[PDB]
Amino acid sequence: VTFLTKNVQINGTQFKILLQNGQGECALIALANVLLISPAHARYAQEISRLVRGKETVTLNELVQTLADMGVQNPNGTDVDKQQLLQILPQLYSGLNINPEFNGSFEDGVEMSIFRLYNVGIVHGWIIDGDNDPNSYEHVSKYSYMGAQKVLVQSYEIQKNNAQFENSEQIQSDAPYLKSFLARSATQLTEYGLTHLREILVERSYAVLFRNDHFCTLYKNNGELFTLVTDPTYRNRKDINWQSLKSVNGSQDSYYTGNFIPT
Amino acid sequence: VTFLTKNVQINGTQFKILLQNGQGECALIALANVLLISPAHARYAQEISRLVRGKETVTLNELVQTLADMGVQNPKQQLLQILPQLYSGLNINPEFNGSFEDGVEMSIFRLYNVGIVHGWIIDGDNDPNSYEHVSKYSYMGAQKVLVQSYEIQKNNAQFENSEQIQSDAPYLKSFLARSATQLTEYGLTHLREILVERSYAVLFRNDHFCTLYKNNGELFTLVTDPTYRNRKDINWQSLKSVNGSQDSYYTGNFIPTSL
Repeated sequence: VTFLTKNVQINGTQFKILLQNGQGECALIALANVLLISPAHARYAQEISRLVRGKETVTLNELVQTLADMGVQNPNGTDVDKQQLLQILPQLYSGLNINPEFNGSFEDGVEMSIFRLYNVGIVHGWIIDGDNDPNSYEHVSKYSYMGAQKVLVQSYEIQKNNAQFENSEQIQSDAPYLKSFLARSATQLTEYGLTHLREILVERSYAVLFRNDHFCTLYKNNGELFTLVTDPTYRNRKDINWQSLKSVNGSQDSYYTGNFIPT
Repeated sequence: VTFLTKNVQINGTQFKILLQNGQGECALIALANVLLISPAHARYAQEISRLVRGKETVTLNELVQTLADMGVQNPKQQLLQILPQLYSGLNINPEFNGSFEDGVEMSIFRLYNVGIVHGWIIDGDNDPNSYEHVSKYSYMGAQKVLVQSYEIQKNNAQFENSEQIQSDAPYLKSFLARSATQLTEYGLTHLREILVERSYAVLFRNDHFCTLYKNNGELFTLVTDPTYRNRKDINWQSLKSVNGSQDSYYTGNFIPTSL
């Protein structure tokens, strides 16, 4: 229930974006913000633009969903989907189904299809590099985040409470490599993954990024990555619009204005 | 499985410690290093010191285990079966109130009289609603709930705790998103308040372990990265900031390396 808007300026142009409340940005908000700000989507996003225009903050989840649902019935990929989006779109606020694979894809799921419906890219950099330990790579690259968490809980249960698991050999084989990978990828972005994001995002294009159990709007400017600042802490700071994404550990990074000048 | 050793100097005393290999620091290495360097343990630590003394790197997991097992017969050779569980740390389960769930691995810590701590702690006065949902969970219990929530959404699955699962999950997700590096502002304060001056403990953070020490009221972690094997002047990293932006390396007698 309920999102503040924020007046922002990006490369000269005025916009209103949606802010997350305190608990972490959802995929639904990141998708909405891409649609709100991405020039390539301007035509398709008239209704969501108008929704937020009249609203010195405050748009509700239900309004945002009705809106997006209307938009999606008119998608232009010619998907025959009825207003059935009303059942689905709320799941993007939750995000609990959205499941990154350690090879850089996401598990195919309804949310991925929603991102396709709106022609909004969705990416992540939580990716094991096969040029590091190849023994790790073979064990881990085939897993998703949920798949991994499942194995790890299972492994703990085997020890703690005993196994009733059919694939216990596989659980016990893979759990150590999964645990080690988690330990080397604490912020759910690897060096290799960062170089992947930088490659795969086209110049002057927007996508939704999964990182740290939440989402954000990512943008590539002059070959450098930036994430949109949706933290309501900065609602009154128009000059705080972007955070650069130049390093995994954030040591080379800082806030930037709408025109990609350091704040 | 080949842990390198490193010659270090802590507060003027020479030691050899064990370094990480390709795979993040395990609780077994962190435990071993407390046994190697901590004055309180030095009478108990003869066999482990002896093991590492002339090995210029290459201490294997099996020799370390065998040794620790010999040591543990001292304030039962099921230790051999259990100690290797410390290498991957799969059953070491921090609770979001700062404890760990009790279990065989925690009993190993008590056997060796080595403290184990973490700072992945939710601050109840900051957010009482969230606290009421999250504080009661362990990491593994949270992972279970999140995996259950996924299966509820993807597969319309049925669980016994469903109202509870679905009630707590969004708070657990939120907490995880706001504590990316498994240390909170409040937990950092907690570590600093609880660790006694000149005491060592093993710290859980980011699915791995390290040796934590307190010098003059300030926290430091032992640098076990093999990239700094040839750097006797890089021994400790300060732990003053959750995001690391205030931290730096220190010599073994707590002088900034940069200086």
